[PDB]
Amino acid sequence: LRTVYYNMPLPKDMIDEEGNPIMQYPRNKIRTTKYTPLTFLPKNILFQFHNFANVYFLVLIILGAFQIFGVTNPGLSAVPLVVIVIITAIKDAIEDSRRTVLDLEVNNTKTHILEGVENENVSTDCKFAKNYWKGVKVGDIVRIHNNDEIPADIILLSTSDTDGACYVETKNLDGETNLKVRQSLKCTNTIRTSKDIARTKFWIESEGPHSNLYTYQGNMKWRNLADGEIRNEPITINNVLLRGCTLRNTKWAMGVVMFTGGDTKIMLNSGITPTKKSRISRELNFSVVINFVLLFILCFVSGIANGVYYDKKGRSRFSYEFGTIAGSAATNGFVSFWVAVILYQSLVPISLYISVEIIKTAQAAFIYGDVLLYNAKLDYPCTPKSWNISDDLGQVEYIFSDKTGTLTQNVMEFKKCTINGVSYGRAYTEALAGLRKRQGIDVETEGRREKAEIAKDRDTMIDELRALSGNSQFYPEEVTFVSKEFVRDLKGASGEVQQRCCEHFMLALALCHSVLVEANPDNPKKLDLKAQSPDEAALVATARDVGFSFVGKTKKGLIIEMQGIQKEFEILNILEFNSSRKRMSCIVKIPGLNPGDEPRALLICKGADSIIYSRLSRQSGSNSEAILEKTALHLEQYATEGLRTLCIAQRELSWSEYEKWNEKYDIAAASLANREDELEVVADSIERELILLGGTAIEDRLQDGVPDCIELLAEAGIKLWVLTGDKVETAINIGFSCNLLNNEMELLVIKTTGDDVKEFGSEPSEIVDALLSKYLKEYFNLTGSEEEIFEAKKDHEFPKGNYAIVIDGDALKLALYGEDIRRKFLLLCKNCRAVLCCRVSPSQKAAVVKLVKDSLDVMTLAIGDGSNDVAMIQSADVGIGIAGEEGRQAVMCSDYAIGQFRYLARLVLVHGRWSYKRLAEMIPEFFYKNMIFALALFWYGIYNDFDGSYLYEYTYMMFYNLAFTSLPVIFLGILDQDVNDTISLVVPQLYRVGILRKEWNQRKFLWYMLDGLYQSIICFFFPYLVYHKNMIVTSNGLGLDHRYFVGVYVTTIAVISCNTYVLLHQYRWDWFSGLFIALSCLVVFAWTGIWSSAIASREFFKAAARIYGAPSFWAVFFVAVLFCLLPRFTYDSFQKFFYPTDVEIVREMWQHGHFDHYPPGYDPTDPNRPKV
Amino acid sequence: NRRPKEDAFTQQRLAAINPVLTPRTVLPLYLLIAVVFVIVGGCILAQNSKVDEVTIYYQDCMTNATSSWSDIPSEHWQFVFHKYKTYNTAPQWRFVDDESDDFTKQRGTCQIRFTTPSDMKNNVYLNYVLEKFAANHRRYVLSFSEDQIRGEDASYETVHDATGINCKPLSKNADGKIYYPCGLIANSMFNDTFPLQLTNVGDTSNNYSLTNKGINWESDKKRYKKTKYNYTQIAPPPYWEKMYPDGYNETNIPDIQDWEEFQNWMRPGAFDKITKLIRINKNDTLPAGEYQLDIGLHWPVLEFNGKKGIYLTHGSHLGGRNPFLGIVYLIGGCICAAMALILLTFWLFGGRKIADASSLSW
Ligand SMILES: CCCCCCCCCCCCCCCCCC(=O)O[C@H](COC(=O)CCCCCCCCCCCCCCC)COP(=O)(O)OCC[N+](C)(C)C
Ligand SMILES: CCCCCCCCCCCCCCCCCC(=O)O[C@H](COC(=O)CCCCCCCCCCCCCCC)COP(=O)(O)OCC[N+](C)(C)C
Ligand SMILES: *[C@@H]1O[C@H](CO)[C@@H](O[C@@H]2O[C@H](CO)[C@@H](O[C@@H]3O[C@H](CO)[C@@H](O)[C@H](O)[C@@H]3O)[C@H](O)[C@H]2NC(C)=O)[C@H](O)[C@H]1NC(C)=O
Ligand code: BEF
Ligand SMILES: [Mg+2]
Repeated sequence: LRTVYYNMPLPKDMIDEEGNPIMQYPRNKIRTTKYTPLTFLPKNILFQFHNFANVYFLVLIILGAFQIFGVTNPGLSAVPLVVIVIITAIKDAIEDSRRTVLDLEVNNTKTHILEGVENENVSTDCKFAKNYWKGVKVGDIVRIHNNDEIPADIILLSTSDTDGACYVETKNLDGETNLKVRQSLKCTNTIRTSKDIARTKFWIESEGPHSNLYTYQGNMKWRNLADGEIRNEPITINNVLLRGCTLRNTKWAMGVVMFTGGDTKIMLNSGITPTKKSRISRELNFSVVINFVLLFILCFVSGIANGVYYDKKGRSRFSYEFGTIAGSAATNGFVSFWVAVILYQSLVPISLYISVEIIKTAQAAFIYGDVLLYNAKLDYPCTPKSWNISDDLGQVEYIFSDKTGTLTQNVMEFKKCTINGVSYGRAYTEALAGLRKRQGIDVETEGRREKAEIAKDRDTMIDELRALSGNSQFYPEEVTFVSKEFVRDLKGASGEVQQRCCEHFMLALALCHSVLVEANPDNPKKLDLKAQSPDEAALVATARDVGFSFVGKTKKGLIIEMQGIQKEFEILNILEFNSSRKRMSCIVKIPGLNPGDEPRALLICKGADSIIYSRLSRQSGSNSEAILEKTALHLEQYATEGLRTLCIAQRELSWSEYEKWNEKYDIAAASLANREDELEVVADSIERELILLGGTAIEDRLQDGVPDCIELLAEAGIKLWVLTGDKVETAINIGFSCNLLNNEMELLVIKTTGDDVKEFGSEPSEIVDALLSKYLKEYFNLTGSEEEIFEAKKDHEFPKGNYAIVIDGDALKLALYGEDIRRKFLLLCKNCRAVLCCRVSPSQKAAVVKLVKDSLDVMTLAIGDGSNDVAMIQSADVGIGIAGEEGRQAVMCSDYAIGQFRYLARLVLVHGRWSYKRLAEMIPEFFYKNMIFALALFWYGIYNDFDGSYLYEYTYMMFYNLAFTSLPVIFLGILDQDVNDTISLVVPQLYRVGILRKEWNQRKFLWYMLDGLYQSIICFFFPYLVYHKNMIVTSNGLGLDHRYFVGVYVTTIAVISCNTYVLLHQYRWDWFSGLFIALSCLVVFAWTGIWSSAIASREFFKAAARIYGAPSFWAVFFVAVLFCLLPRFTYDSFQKFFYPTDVEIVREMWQHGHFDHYPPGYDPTDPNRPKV
Repeated sequence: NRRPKEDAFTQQRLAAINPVLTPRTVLPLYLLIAVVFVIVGGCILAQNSKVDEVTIYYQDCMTNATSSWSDIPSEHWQFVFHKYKTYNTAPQWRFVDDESDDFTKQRGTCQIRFTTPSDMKNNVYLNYVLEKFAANHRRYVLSFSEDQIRGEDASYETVHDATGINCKPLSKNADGKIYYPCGLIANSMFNDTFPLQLTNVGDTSNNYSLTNKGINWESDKKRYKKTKYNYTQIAPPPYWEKMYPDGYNETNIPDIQDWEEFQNWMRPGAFDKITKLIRINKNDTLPAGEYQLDIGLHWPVLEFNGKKGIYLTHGSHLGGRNPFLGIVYLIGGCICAAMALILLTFWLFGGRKIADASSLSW
């Protein structure tokens, strides 16, 4: 409950000093950011310490800082942990600084705030001066101009138009492609200039910010001038401009600011940007626990075996070492336990979370920098915004797409029409449902439509003022023929009733509308059409192109340039389109052919096809019933192509019956019976007997490769559920145009009927809200199951059942209430081949994603543009925003940002499928690579009684995971490709190993732990069994028997066998990774060739001269690299011959030239692609 | 503009190979590796079998040997000679008590008379072997001073207070004279006086000469440098106090640059068996004859049941006689040749096509 006062001091509810108001409204700033700059450092460190090895390294610094165990340099061992935490936090701040530069664009975009004093301000003329977006405060008076976005929730005061009406574009709040009418308040309706609003004092008693887009409650109280009295005036939702909206077709609109910041409805239907730890990143903690168990076993074995040595008797420790105390240790396996914890600490490596994060950051850099995800029109590359979830894009099973702006292009095109049962209109929209049988060689028809447009433009050259070009003419039909005129005679008009029907049809499309007229400031001789719905903008523009140029409106009627001459039609009545009516009707006046007569009146009704065929005349003797089979055949043929259809029906009236109808129309107009049903019956009484002129068909244009992108994703096993903000029948037409509804499906429409939500009472019995649970069960006999979803999440098929769910949003609110109905709603949606959820709130888009993500254990995608999609983007696992000409919240809150929808195939099937397989391979390669080295510190414990001496010289332990082995793992995680980027799109079924999760298992991890355990037996005991007989391994008898020299034998076997293990588990041996596998193989010989020439080696002083010149080194080296690599190179060769994966078979075809006839960078979702 | 740079690195279009493991390429990779590793291991076992060696353990010479020439029991000695594989003429051994030593734990002289039926070649190595002496515990192997190895008059706080490697149990004696070769490694240096010749029993002026030079690497004289302490500053180690009864004079401070038997002991053995070179002859063949070793016994081993011996050999380029490398190359061939055979005979009788085993289009 807030009470916003304006131009008046506050009451005594200003008890807070140092800043007079108490309530402390938020500032009009968007965040879209993971971290605020204050708590970046506490929250990012805990995000790094939710990884379990990072609290393992912190314990080793605490325990290593005690002199009981004798850790050398206890302050230098903290340096590797501290610099990794700093580098990861600098990376996360640079990642988070790029979300703040989009905040500064949004918080600085120049609104117009009145320069009057605002008494709801913090502490720490009268023009509409240009101020910033962040400067908007609660209680400001903002003038919003034409075509710019709205800064906050604005209770609308005045408009440029008289009687105070706006038009807002709610395709940002909703999917509603039509402009919504917003009325200003009738109290402050005459307030026009800046000097008028400064002298007006009022206040608004409002309610709380309650996150519902379709509801608002408020009161305006203003003390009356010349009569001291309070005057309430109610405020509802159509008096309110919300933050996502954009003011259209209005010069200015003035209003009060009420909700700023997180109080607005687009912020309350969203949240803080989550940090989104990936699934491979989340399941990496369990693999570290497998190492915490293996570390515990090795330290427990060494802790008990050391104490068994320390209570022996005949040992050389008693004589030559000065541990002569035969007692003092019965079980000192506590101090010898944790010496081995320091000794074996490199079994969980420090380079784990810095290697996998250089991978994720550099995988985001290659998504950012490719030209095939670049949008040349917006000048916009793909922008990764979360730099750590590129591997989540390779496991995606469910896509939760928005429709408007995401699947569609927000461009309507008049494509087809029926005039007297003749199909007029040519369009190759989605005749590519036939890719099963006939070719995609029909680019010849797209030129055959193209020459027919130019031949129609050269044929329509009669005297037309605004036959501008073909650039505004989107109706190609060369059958525009005015046939058997100007050929035989001059008068004519004996035959060709179809020509009289064509020119009266297009006249009715230039009469029955609410399209206004404004002059284009570029080329003011050509004016353009400022409509409310873009359907009626396309109907008036296509009648303008064929000859009937609507050129203005008078107070008597319409000026229509009927092929040169501007015949005047006197408008008599206008019946406005409504949601309950589904019809717009216009009464025009036929002129007089007999002098001295008042002529007739023509009713022209347009509206939806399903309710105009009810309103047609059944008592006829003309062709008013034989053409009803032909037109209704066409409108079924048009709707299954995905076009909005609209019948055009008429009836001529006698002018005395019309005056009898006008006599009742003025009854329902002088009274305030518009909320009552009095006016809608008077309009209903005239709209009963109608003659059908025909119908229209308008294409809601998709984006460029939308039905091609959905076709590739469905072949990859990925399921598309369109979650829609606007009407049911709109998304069904977009379902048919995106090939999601197929014309043989059974649409399982839920369609609740009662206006009762399960919120209060009706516990023992119901009669009006058991419907939804009923036909969820009824549709669960054609899908013959009841509730078993444990069996369902073992299934990842498409399915093959030709059903489709259409739920209406209000029925989605009741199918997401209890546990047993969520289980039946999920099981029906999982079993259907298309799911459409319409009229869906931003809360319920996030609710459907969270239902599928929590019940099934799956990976979700949720692409969208618009602030109704932000909660869906944030509550999914990945979130994609589609970028536009403007700055969008769904782009700023997203994880990736692509310019067009068709880039989602290149993003998911190429980059995500790579980044999944790059990281599902590298992580088992990484724990293999460490434990082949760290376990030889355990196997050396057998031969020094687990006392705790090091096998390795101290520069081998530093530089193993830093220099000698670190680079082949990293260039596997960045640059590995199972197949080419074209083959990832030619064969989308290679994506299915990520949905089935066949590449990253905890079972796969254990075999790499068992292949790592095996080769450390090879890497230790092969140098052991050349020393074990007589300790002489050099050709000159001088002795390499030092333990650091045995560690050179072990390390060089371990480094070469690792870096050739990583090489054999790369597909695509390129020259870049091949060079830096070799330089990692040659930096182990180079460092000890340099460090063992210095006197600072201190026991190691000529190690590379003595060991590398020994022939027994180069004999152990080749036989031990064999036995390390031989059990895995044999298992893979047995696997690749007898149980091959799909991606091994596709690579076999690609070597045999099954893919060489595709260009590099072949994009199947491209309209301008070449021929294959 | 904002179009990204197209240079085939940023577009991930580097030149590559894409290896596909077909059995026409993988099965000849096994046969090449198998043929290589059975020729290598066949030549290793041929050169390893020709390595002769003499191993005589003498730790029981004070008690199990008398003042007359008796045979060594076969528990202690091992001979390997490839031209005489049935060689069993046991070496004899004799103990001279030396009652003026007054140590009584290990004193006197053990005189070992072995017989070699074949001649060892030009470079002859006389090693000493030690068993059950553990030179690889974590306190032992860090107990020395790196400053004193490099010939520096280090202080007390640089031999005792160093960070990782320090003379921590053995730094200075009671009055305060710091031990010059300090720590447990230099203190417990192997004592037994081996001779500078092999006495040819049965001949005179034909004694096979040995030397204590060329016993370590020549490059270790860049690190082991002559000390700069005076005689006042340093004392001998507490178990060297019998070789130096009066302590350090101005003449007897040992130059560790030229004393290579010390330089071998300061390199501790990695494992339980320790083998360090102590006599060498690079000049002459050791002919086939009966020779005599005269070991001054000073090094106690029997209080930890450890063995103590001698390893007379001429090694190979692989060093020593160890049958491991030749066997394990022959195992690496016979495995790579067997699993070339198993995968091939599974291929002619199973096997598939290289085109359409894909689970997408079944
Ligand atoms: C404690 C001591 C600290 C000392 C200093 C530490 C190191 C600081 C280094 C200096 C800062 C380096 C900043 C590198 C930025 C790279 C990212 C980048 O350029 O763009 C990024 C590209 O983002 C992506 O989508 C690709 C992923 C980024 C990959 C590279 C990340 C590099 C920075 C993070 C790691 C740096 C190393 C840190 C070591 C400590 C943002 O895109 P944008 O379109 O929003 O950018 C604006 C583009 N224009 C201007 C054309 C509109
Ligand atoms: C082919 C020539 C190669 C030359 C060298 C190239 C190096 C390239 C490194 C790329 C990143 C991969 C490595 C990340 C850091 C690994 C840190 C590491 O493991 O080394 C540490 C070394 O510790 C130190 O004192 C040095 C700290 C250096 C920290 C370096 C961080 C590097 C971050 C790089 C970020 C930008 C990357 C740019 C693209 C590659 C030892 O840990 P360990 O597990 O190996 O051994 C523990 C046992 N004790 C305690 C006894 C030492
Ligand atoms: C290496 O050689 C020395 C002598 O050549 C061996 O004898 C060690 O001699 C020292 C001094 O002669 C002994 O120290 C003394 O021990 C007795 C009895 O504990 C004590 O009464 C004295 O005050 C002094 O501490 C030392 O004990 C003795 N070594 C042993 C193991 O008994 C030496 O044994 C040879 N080996 C080593 C590993 O140094
Ligand atoms: F118009 Be939207 F929310 F893609
Ligand atoms: Mg939408």
